[PDB]
Amino acid sequence: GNYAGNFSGSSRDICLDGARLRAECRRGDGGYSTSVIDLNRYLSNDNGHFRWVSTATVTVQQGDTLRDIGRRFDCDFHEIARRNNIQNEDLIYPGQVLQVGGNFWDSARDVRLVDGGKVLEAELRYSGGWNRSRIYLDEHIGNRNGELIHC
Ligand SMILES: CC(=O)N[C@@H]1[C@@H](O)[C@H](O[C@@H]2O[C@H](CO)[C@@H](O[C@@H]3O[C@H](CO)[C@@H](O[C@@H]4O[C@H](CO)[C@@H](O)[C@H](O)[C@H]4NC(C)=O)[C@H](O)[C@H]3NC(C)=O)[C@H](O)[C@H]2NC(C)=O)[C@@H](CO)O[C@H]1O
Repeated sequence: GNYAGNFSGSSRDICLDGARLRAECRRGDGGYSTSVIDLNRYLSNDNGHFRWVSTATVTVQQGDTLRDIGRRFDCDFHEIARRNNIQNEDLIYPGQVLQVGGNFWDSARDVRLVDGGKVLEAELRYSGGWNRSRIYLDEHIGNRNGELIHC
């Protein structure tokens, strides 16, 4: 079915201010706002590929594996491991607090909007070089009463 975001139908002059997405957004009342959303909070660089992963923490439960958590959050468990300085990817412990999500900007270059502001593209660092990647921002960026929000 539809994307959940669809900000682009109700927004114009879509711009990037570094990792921050800015637009003139329509408000319920016929007026306009200028709103910004920090895309570095919502997009990860998943070994060379844009992935929607919200900056968050996850507490390990008994029986979890890094693969399962990888699957639950859609991301390379190898990077979860490095980012959280995990000595052995097969050893995690209940109550362990793992940082996940965001942070694409730190390993991106040539970042720009294409397709009338609907698509973000970048060269993203991977284990072996730089990969060109694009992501449809309407998937998860929405306009609620003139504010850009993740949904
Ligand atoms: C990348 C990936 O996903 N790899 C998978 C492997 O992880 C998985 O093997 C299983 O992995 C889990 C999670 O690490 C593991 O469970 C952990 O096991 C250790 C014991 O070795 C427990 O350690 C103890 O914890 C308690 C407190 O919580 C301490 O008091 C105690 O001292 C610790 N013991 C030691 C020796 O230090 C962890 O608590 C426990 N963690 C969780 C989250 O339950 C399983 O034992 C692994 N299972 C097997 C069969 O090896 C592998 C197979 O499932 O699959 C890979 O894909």
